[PDB]
Amino acid sequence: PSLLKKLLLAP
Amino acid sequence: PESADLRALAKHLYDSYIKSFPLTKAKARAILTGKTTDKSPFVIYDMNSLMMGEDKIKFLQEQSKEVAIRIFQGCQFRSVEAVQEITEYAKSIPGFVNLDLNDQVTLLKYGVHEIIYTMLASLMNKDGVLISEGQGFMTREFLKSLRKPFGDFMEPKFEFAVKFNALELDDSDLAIFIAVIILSGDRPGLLNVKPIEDIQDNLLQALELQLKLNHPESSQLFAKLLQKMTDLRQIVTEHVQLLQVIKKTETDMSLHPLLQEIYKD
Ligand SMILES: CCC(C)(c1ccc(O)cc1)c1ccc(O)cc1
Repeated sequence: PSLLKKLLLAP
Repeated sequence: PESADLRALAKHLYDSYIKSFPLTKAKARAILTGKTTDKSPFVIYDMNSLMMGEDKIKFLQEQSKEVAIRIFQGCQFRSVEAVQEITEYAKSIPGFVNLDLNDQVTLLKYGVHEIIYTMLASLMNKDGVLISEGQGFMTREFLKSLRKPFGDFMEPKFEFAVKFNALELDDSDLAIFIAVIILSGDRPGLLNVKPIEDIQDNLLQALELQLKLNHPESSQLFAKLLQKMTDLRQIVTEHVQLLQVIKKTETDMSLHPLLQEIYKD
């Protein structure tokens, strides 16, 4: 579970 | 040839910097020195002025919490916003989005706070910090007056800010400087160090050239910023230490999940 990853994947 | 490219890069990093970060250093200094014709800030120097300007200069406001925890919680959510702004900027660095996604996370995990303190200096003088997108100014003195657990929580960022601000960097220098920090090839847990070190080397060269052309009389402004990068690590280290004191010595401590993940280390 990574919030930072979801941030990284958004455009 | 190679330098013209190092200047194009520096300008790209600056253009993306001005997109990711609304309150630039140029605007912040314009407010601190009193040079803007667009209004002025509300000062929070004691408990009474905080109340009058609580709903003012603000980022369900009935918290019923001690003033110290409400301030600290206000810090948490400007950090949450800043982590998102830094991520948008880090993804504009050429070659970043092509890194291993888990290496991106590692670079942001160990880099956001170094960058928050760096850019926090742009909002600080020796007397306080600009808050709420320039709408308010919180005196350094008022932050030390807080209870002993939270009283020495902002003073560290003030000490570094006054020293860092002596270098007189502008938004162009900071854009590259922040990019170099993010692209650190020595963050624990990285899986592919070499591609990160290749990017940082090209960033460090743009920074060195940037500083020579922008601060031609300030010799050794590069070796000074390389030391500041090392300082920022121990500063964040001492900062994380204090947080665990609070988490252990304080109850009713609500922490935003994004910071829980970053702080997990
Ligand atoms: C610029 C806002 C400021 C100083 C801050 C603090 C920590 C940080 O990492 C980023 C920003 C802040 C905001 C709300 C508050 O109640 C107290 C301080």
